[PDB]
Amino acid sequence: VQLVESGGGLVQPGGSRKLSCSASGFAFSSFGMHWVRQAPEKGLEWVAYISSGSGTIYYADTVKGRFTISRDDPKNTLFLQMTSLRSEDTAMYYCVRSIYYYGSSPFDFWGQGTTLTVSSSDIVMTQATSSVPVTPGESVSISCRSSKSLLHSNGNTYLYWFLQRPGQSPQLLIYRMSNLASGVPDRFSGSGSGTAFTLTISRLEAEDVGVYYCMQHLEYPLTFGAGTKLEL
Amino acid sequence: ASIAQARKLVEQLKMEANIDRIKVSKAAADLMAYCEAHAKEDPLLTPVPASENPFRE
Amino acid sequence: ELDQLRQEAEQLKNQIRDARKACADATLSQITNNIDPVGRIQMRTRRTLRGHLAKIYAMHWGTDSRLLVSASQDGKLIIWDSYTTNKVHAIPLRSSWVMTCAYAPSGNYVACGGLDNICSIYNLKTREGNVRVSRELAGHTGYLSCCRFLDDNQIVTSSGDTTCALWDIETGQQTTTFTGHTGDVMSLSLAPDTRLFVSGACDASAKLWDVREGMCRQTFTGHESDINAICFFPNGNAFATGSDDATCRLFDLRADQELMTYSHDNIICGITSVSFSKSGRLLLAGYDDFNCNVWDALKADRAGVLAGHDNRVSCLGVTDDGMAVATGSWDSFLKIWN
Amino acid sequence: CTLSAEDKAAVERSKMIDRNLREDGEKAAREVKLLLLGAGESGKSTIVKQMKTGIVETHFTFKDLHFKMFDVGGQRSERKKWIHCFEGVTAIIFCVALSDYDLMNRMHESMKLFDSICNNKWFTDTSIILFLNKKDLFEEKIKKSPLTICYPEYAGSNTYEEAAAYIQCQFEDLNKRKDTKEIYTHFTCATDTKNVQFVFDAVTDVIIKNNLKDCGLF
Amino acid sequence: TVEMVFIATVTGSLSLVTVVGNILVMLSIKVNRQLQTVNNYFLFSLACADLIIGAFSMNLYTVYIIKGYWPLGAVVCDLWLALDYVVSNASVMNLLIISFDRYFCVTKPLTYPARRTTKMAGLMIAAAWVLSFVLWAPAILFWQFVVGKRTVPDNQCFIQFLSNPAVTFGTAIAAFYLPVVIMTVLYIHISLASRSMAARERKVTRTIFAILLAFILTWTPYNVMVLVNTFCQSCIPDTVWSIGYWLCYVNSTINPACYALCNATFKKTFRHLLLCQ
Ligand SMILES: COC(=O)N1CCC(N2CCC(n3c(=O)n(C)c4ccccc43)CC2)CC1
Repeated sequence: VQLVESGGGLVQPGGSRKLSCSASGFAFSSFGMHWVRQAPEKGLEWVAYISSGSGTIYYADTVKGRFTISRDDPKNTLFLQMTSLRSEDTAMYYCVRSIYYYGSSPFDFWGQGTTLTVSSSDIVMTQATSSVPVTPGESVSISCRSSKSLLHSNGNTYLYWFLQRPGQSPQLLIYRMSNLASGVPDRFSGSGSGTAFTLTISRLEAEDVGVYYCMQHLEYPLTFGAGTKLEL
Repeated sequence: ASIAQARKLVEQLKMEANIDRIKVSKAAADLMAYCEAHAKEDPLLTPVPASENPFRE
Repeated sequence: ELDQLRQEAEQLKNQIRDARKACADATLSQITNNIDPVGRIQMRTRRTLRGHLAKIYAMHWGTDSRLLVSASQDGKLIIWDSYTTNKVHAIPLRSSWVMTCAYAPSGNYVACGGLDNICSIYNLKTREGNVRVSRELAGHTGYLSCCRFLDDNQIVTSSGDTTCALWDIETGQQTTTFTGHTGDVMSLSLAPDTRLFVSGACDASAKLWDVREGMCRQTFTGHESDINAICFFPNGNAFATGSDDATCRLFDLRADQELMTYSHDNIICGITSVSFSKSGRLLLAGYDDFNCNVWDALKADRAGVLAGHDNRVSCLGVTDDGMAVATGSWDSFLKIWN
Repeated sequence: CTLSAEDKAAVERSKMIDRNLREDGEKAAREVKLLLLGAGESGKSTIVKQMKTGIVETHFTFKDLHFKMFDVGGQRSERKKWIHCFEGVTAIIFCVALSDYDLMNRMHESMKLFDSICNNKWFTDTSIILFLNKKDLFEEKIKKSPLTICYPEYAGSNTYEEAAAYIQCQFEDLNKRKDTKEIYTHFTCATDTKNVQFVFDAVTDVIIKNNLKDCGLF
Repeated sequence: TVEMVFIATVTGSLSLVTVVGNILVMLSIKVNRQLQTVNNYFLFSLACADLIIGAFSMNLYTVYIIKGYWPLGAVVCDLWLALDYVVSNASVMNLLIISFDRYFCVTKPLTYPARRTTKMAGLMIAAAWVLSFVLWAPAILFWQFVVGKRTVPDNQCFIQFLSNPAVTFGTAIAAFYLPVVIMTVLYIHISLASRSMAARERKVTRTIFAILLAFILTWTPYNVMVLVNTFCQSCIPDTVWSIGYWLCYVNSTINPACYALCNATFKKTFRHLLLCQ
């Protein structure tokens, strides 16, 4: 039910580390796990993927052949070993859990995560809004954009929405387009059509503020979005 | 049960006999009027077109 | 005067039989003349579910009509998927002997029951994803034959003792205990408005119950062997009854009589599962001679034969909208017809 | 392939589940299932206790072979509507008490139940491991009273060996089929230790028969 | 002549019934759900080998008896010579493995099925096939290259190495005699250990002796009459050596029948496979 990613700090560039996230309180074997990092002020970057039983593994473009990720099912930990860290891979990482079946909700819970510092044909997603002012109570909507039509022939359109409160791990809100994650109020409602989507908020409280990262899952490497900062 | 089985059975039959029973000539025409009011909404009855069939492949 | 009491009860039974005879006006077959016959029915296999490793005993559909639930001989309750051929879950039951399965109309819970005399309800939409026992309902003496979900908190049951009970998932003790039968009860089907239901006991009689009041409402005799399956007409005012006499019978609620008999000389083996197709014009029936039927529910003549199994068909049921039929035979295969 | 990214992982999970069921079926199909029918409260408790609600199982392993004794006699319902669930059991351990011929007599009731369960169409090739207990009590009661009281067909003497042979022949003649199935009798008692050994021998015999039938050598 | 045409027609009918039996027993393991058993992969391999034999061996060999002399080419005869005596040996070791499997099942009624898996059977069948291949195909080429010439005329072409007794003895012993000796002792032991109902104990011994007798009736006489060639080389004319070798094909003819008639499922679903098409 909780994930804590540990291991990290200030290693010299080109070094080597292995990360860990001690899963405790869910079906670690049955839930696929990912790794998502965050730069000091940039957007979220997809990194890796392990399926149930390590049957299928995917990597990002900037880590293919450099990073390696594996699961230790008996030990309830998951490892992301690193080789030849550049000066452009400084980030505080997130240990993501996920699940894949009809009606599932991937990326539901995201670990608090640990930091990591080192000294010195993509599905585009442009979130044009940035630091949009909003008054508490009024209804606003977060815009989104893409290039490849996410309306697959199998009906459902794979695209997600991840709110992030400041100094907090991001959480799933809309596990598809026009759905609702568990424990997420009905005030939020995905409302889109085709290759331009919006995230309606009925009446924002004093707590549902932050950046709303919209991420597509149609095809790897799971390009994220630039996010939309929210204000007072 | 000779104690109260007879009494409970006879009261059960009273409650099952005092009910209202309409004639079959209408109690079956009502059922008739339902099948013909849902002919279109019956993919099995008429051959469902191959375009919308969700089980082809 | 107990002899007088039982003879008076018998005389009242004769009187109600006479009233039923008087209430009769014609036959359903006579009424349904001058109506277009359904004709030939060709229903090819569209999917096959080759996941099980033993016999298959029950089946149910979700509201969206895309997820199957299959009770096996080795306890391996599987939640299949319809459009594709996958396995959303695989639930290892505690007792391998399971004779029923029910998938809740909300898509959350699923129930199973068998010789253990205990109905176990599994939860699916759980954080820390793993199917877990939400409640082990206990209180029945005989075996368990069929369970159906009224909602996410109430569930009905037809057990091996001469009782049918309405349970409570929150507090595992029964709310009501329906008892009017003699001999074990094999099947039951809820109303489309979840207000009434009938249970078919082996005493060749079906009873109309009422969940709120708890008292039996109507009785339905007219058979020669034991009832094996029942499913209400989509109208909600009729119900077919499976048999061992190979005689499906469509009863009714306002005339209280028996409308039609779907019996032919060629068929002699018993019936296992009867499910009305949507809109009601087709009455499916899983026979024992490795064969189903597509009985025309208004005209006695059979519409088509539905046979692709190599062993006894044990369960079947139409989709919610009426897009497909899911047979589960005593082999390890479920066949999705359309 | 035209399969989306999530559907591909769904198919992978489905294949993993298929593997899990295949492994479970492999590990569980070799296991040995011994249905226990007969007359309750007549030695069932004793025979169960010898080897270390509704249906109750008993998973005991002897000489490296996992057994499952299914005590279903306590079901107390229609025996013909749930008996078909027990097709494919490797054996049916029947149980008779040699003293229960002096209590419609219960001895002939047990005979009728035995005939019905042997001649049932669901069990035509499955063997039956007949048990006979209360040896000492039967010896006392045959020293006390004759066997003719319950047996009108019997005409011999009230000697223990002759009566035991007569009971063996009687209970091994009520089967209408002597070719597709066998009946292993055993005059056990209350204080006994070799019942598990005899059941192991009988189950080796029946598993050899099953292997021969599967291989087609028969 | 017209009589020879009729003889060829009846031989072709025998080959046709052989090949159709082989295919109808081959597809059963894959088209039947309950036949997906590891105990049937060995019969599947036997059926595949018999299908290859039915496809090529008897017809390309009756080509040899159109009028007495082989018309086809030397390369064609070498290919046949290195293929037929590999597929027949593959069938022989198929029967050897089936006998080993039956003996393991009766001796270890539970330990062997517990330990044995699909991978073990598959590796065993591959090892047997490649063993037969490497012990019977390259030998002809090796010996013909050693001699450098062709002491076997193309017109009546047969196995290269018979004039040397030692090599043909040493290959025939491991091809036929050792498998026979192993099979007979295994079958005696299985008959003794199936004692367990006494009447059917002897009845199954009857048929398990009948199958061994059939094997010794089909393959032994040729491998007993060719064993004098190394020193007789003048015993009988070629065309009756021909029938003595041809008799070795009724084994492949009767393998599907003689291994499907005793089983219950094989004698039951052999019509159910075709009833529902
Ligand atoms: C009166 O006998 C003789 O003088 N010989 C001289 C040598 C000759 N030669 C060619 C055929 C060879 N041969 C075959 O072709 N087949 C099919 C055989 C089958 C079994 C054994 C030998 C076979 C034998 C050696 C035959 C005749």
